[PDB]
Amino acid sequence: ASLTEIEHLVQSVCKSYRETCQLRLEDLLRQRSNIFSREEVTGYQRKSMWEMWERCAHHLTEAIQYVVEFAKRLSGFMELCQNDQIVLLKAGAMEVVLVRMCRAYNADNRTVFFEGKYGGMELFRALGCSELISSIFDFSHSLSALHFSEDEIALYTALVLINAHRPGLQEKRKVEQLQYNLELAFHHHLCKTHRQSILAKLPPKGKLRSLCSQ
Amino acid sequence: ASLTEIEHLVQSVCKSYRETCQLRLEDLLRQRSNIFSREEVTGYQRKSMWEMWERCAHHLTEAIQYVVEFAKRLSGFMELCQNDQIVLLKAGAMEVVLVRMCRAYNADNRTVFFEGKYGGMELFRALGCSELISSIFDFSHSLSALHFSEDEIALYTALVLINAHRPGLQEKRKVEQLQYNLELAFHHHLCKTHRQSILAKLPPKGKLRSLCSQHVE
Ligand SMILES: COc1nc2ccc([C@@](O)(c3cncn3C)C3CCN(C(C)=O)CC3)cc2c(Cl)c1Cc1ccc(-n2cccn2)cc1
Ligand SMILES: COc1nc2ccc([C@@](O)(c3cncn3C)C3CCN(C(C)=O)CC3)cc2c(Cl)c1Cc1ccc(-n2cccn2)cc1
Repeated sequence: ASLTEIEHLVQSVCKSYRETCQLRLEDLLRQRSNIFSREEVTGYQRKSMWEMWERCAHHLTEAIQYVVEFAKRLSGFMELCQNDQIVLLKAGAMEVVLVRMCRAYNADNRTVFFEGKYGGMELFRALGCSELISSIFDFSHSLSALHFSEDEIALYTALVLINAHRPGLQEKRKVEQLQYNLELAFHHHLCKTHRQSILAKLPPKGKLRSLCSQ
Repeated sequence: ASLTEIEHLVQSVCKSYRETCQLRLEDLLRQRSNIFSREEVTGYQRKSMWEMWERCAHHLTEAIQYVVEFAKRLSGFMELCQNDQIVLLKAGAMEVVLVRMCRAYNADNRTVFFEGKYGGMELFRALGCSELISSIFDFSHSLSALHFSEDEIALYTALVLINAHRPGLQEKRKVEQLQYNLELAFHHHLCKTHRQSILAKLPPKGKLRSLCSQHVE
């Protein structure tokens, strides 16, 4: 793996994400001044369980199909066999969406962007699982403290996705060195931007699997 | 700091540790087979409180001296001001020693290499510190479960020593610069040897410090 090749891999991943980031960051950052009123939050807390679970399920399905088109533009992901691709997505697509959701999180007032405005974890009271919504906020709070750049999110979520330890793979070691060159490109780019201080502040991926299982 | 330069950094840390590891790992596995007899274990249990904390203090001062030379061979450490070097050493050296003792530990029979042979925690009965000795054995048993390589230990102890969160540093940004590079060197090496799974199974931090507040006299 030549130096100029891993530097092209950084770019390749960084534009695959910018093309499939669903929402542009500058639109998320200028909308946090806009906040749900107390009357509007009431309207969400009054919604039934079914209606509230089904809205969020439609936003997850929408976000997951942006993650799929993010993997299908990764150089190397297309080359893997069709079974390994579905295995890597059916296990890593949900974890990528959670990492992507930190761009919509505003640590000032502890709110996330949802269906037009920014709102705290009061909106999702109708779901009946405050502890799951709470840990999603506390995880998003951790990623927001680092101020992750779009390129850092692009390379990180790629490593979340391309992991050669998922059960069910067949051409394992072909996913291994593909995972390695993404580790190479991620470690590479962090040096150029002097951002290697975030690696120790990165959550363990035991947490992400734990949240998705719930 | 390029990636090839932290490639240099990984090799330099694994070289300093090799030159300053006090006991060779292969000799510890060879000495692993020979174990204290009960007649010998009793001989230690009859020693004084003073006679037994005089030997360990000699071994702890001897082992700490190897940690100093380890740091003095890490380049980057030697170009810090001496006030920060001392501060890092008084807070770090004893905790490096606790991590290095995991190599002298045998999980098959909960024994450890001490003064010639292997012995259980009953060997240190004369100290009267049954929970400190038990906390150490509990700590080494968790580290031996990860099968630390001689290079994973080298990089982990380098991070244990180089911490910008120490009180008393004033050129603090100088330290975290060297600390951030050792973090990437640690991750970049765990990738090369397919060993990132040990990042999660590492002790929490504040766990070695809770193993060194246990130290009045
Ligand atoms: C804390 O709960 C939530 N937080 C969210 C934060 C941001 C966003 C987005 O802003 C966004 C930004 N980038 C990507 N996403 C998904 C949404 C973009 C689309 N959108 C438009 C355009 O209005 C709605 C808003 C959606 C959230 C949702 Cl649906 C939720 C709700 C939620 C419920 C359950 C889970 N779960 C169960 C198991 C594992 N996990 C996860 C989550
Ligand atoms: C369970 O207690 C101990 N375990 C030990 C395990 C191994 C070794 C070595 O094998 C070794 C290997 N690598 C490095 N070390 C230190 C010793 C090499 C030297 N040696 C030769 C050549 O015979 C004696 C053996 C020494 C131990 C000692 Cl002294 C002890 C005793 C001890 C008591 C208290 C503390 N404490 C107070 C505050 C924090 N902690 C620490 C310790």
